[PDB]
Amino acid sequence: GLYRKYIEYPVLQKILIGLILGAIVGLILGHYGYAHAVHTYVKPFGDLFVRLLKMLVMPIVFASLVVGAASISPARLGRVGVKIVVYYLLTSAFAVTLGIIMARLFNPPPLVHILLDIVPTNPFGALANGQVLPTIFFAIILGIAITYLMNSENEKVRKSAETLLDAINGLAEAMYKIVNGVMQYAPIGVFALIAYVMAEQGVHVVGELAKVTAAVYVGLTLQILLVYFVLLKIYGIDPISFIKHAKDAMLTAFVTRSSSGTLPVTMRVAKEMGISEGIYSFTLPLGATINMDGTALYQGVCTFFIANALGSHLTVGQQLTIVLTAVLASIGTAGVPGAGAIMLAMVLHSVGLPLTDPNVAAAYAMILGIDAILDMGRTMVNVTGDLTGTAIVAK
Repeated sequence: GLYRKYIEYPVLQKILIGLILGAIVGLILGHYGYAHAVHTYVKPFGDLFVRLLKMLVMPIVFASLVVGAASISPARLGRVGVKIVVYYLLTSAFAVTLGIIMARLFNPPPLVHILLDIVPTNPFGALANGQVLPTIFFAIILGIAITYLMNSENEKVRKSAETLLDAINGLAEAMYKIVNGVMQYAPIGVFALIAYVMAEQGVHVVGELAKVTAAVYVGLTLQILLVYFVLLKIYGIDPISFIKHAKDAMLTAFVTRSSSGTLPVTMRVAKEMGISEGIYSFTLPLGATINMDGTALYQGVCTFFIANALGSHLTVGQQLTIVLTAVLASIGTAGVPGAGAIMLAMVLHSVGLPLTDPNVAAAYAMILGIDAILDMGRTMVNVTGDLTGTAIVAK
């Protein structure tokens, strides 16, 4: 009987309630100790929530995009596709610079093979692995191809092509339903996921990591205010009215680390925003993973912090390449929870700073201990930027 009441409670309110209690609970153990106990008996629940969010990304990014690409004419897709990718590149070019500026203000493979990897040598192999970006390419290519079949004069081809789209569309609908199911468990997951971090971050609240959080989070505010809002004003969409509609998406996106997990509610927001279907149904699932604004800002500051942690000095040009390559090296894969920590890992690997070195591990471990809330904000801009991009693309 109680379970029925729990589910009937609005999901977003549960999401916030779990967050507040978890942070309060975690900070209590920060002073009472038992940081090991929470990491043992509480964190696994958070890990399960993270695992669930990671699961959603691959089926959604494939099935949703195939439906989205195949649901509109290829000509319109090209117009929208070019517009949306250009939008992210501009904003990411802003986020990458914005993070570098905030990094110093607070002071806490070649290009081609990266591009060639957009074309999977085995589409099934791409799906089997977590290679989100090439899976997007195959999805759109498959989606566009289906439309050409649906217009084919051959009756058998049209019927067979239609059935394939329906099967994939059913998968896309099912995953959205699974997302709603996951969101019901999110309040339990979020509470545990934030309780652990706030337990062993209960100390150092005003340390260097605090400035790292300040550099990022205030960086997010500027990202929203100085990039999204200005862009919305330039295109004639009242940012205040827009963000009012996006309140549900931002909060669900903010607390739930995954942009994909908040995708169905993000689509719901777009519908209420008046954006024509077939534009938000495609850009948003793409945006959940292709968006680079949050990760670039995250790496701009966090990477700078690591450099100082090892007593190194990064000139602006050198730092620009480090963060820019990380962004380029992960044009996708931005929808998984805790992307920054995972994405920062290879940045250290790319440089001669393997995790084997205790100093690198120690400095990185400190970042990992804070990634829980640092990445929480990251999804806020990531799921706000794609909302902006969807709005701007919709004109």
